[PDB]
Amino acid sequence: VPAALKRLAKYVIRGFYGIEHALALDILIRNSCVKEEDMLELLKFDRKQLRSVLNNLKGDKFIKCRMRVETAADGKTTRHNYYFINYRTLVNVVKYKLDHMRRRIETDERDSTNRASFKCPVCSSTFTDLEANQLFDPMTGTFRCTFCHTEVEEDESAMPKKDARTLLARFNEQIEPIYALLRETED
Amino acid sequence: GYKFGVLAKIVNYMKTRHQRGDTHPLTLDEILDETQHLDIGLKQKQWLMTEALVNNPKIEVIDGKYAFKPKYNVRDKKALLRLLDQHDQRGLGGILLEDIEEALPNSQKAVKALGDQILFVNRPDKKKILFFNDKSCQFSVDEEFQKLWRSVTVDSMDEEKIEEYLKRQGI
Amino acid sequence: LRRNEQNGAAAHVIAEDVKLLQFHVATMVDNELPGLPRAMQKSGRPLK
Amino acid sequence: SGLELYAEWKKILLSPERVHEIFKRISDEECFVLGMEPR
Ligand SMILES: [Zn+2]
Repeated sequence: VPAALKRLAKYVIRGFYGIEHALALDILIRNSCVKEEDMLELLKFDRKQLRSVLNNLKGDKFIKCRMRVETAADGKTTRHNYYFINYRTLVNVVKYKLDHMRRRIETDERDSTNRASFKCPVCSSTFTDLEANQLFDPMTGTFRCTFCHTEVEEDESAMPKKDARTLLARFNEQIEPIYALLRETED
Repeated sequence: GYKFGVLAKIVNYMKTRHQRGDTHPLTLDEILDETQHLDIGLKQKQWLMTEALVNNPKIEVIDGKYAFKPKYNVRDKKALLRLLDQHDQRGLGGILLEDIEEALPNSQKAVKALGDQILFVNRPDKKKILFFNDKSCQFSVDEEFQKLWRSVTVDSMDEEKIEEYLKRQGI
Repeated sequence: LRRNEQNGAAAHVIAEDVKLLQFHVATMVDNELPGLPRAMQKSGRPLK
Repeated sequence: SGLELYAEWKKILLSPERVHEIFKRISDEECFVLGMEPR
């Protein structure tokens, strides 16, 4: 297990997940496979507390679990859950998770591009510049709302575009350390 | 009361006796006098002497006497930091905040002094678990980005789609 | 459910909420569901 | 079971989103075979 894999996993886990996920992952990093009961006693977490965290790790498939069945010394059946980290799925899921942001970020940019500009101040309804001309009243010579028979505003549509764009831009700037770690771990 | 009451008073008196600052080791007979249990059975005396006073994790035999293990108890910032560090290094896990506050009165002074070096995990019962903050690999993001991450679904995909998205866009 | 998702509520809570939504949707289409309570109008009259 | 589905080989809950994903992938030919007019 190259250290680059461990660094990437630790960076993404501490970057976008809580310390509970990071601590659990560090256990799976320190030891390739650890039993759920061992992780439970070590982390001192409750069953549902750890299970939900593990379910999250199961959700992103960053870790794999295998079930072992054996008979205890007293004759009772025992079913132990052995968890281990799957760097292949982890790197694949983060690559999707990150390239999905790019799709979502560009979707948000396309939204900032498509967010209708005109709007009615009475009913707080937003109208598209294509619909605004449909809603234009020649008698008044200005845009109005059919339901409210009131003036339609247009200038307030810049504020949400500007604000959201700052978040979108700052997201791309901060994500670069993980992208560098990915380029270092593509092999 | 004869069986458990006497031994319980031994523990309760000895535990409280330490809170007085008398860290010097004590004998069972001295505690029996202070607890007024001089009439405890001969077999009970030796039983407490040979088992109860040695098997407890907080009592240590020193020159034939019993002590509160001042080194084991957490009563300072350095002990708290080192214990969390060593526990994290060995993968032992966290320690409950109540274990430190009960060991060190007003542990908040030590906790606030370490600050971000202590990671606090809140249990469903509001109890806090303390963990060492190993600063080897760190990364943090804005709430908007943490919210964006939560918004992107990952579990509702098959291995085909998980890999297809990569080649679909070009990686 | 929207707020639970936006707030990132617990999976079991969200699951129960979806299970409740599933029951409401099903009951609205058909009140004659097997193994499920008849939806009353708070007065002993079953909803149509 | 009740109003929800299980898959068993060994058992999992089968969600409507996962069924939606599976169904969205079904081709026109499979719909014709299934007797469903895709349009
Ligand atoms: Zn209006």
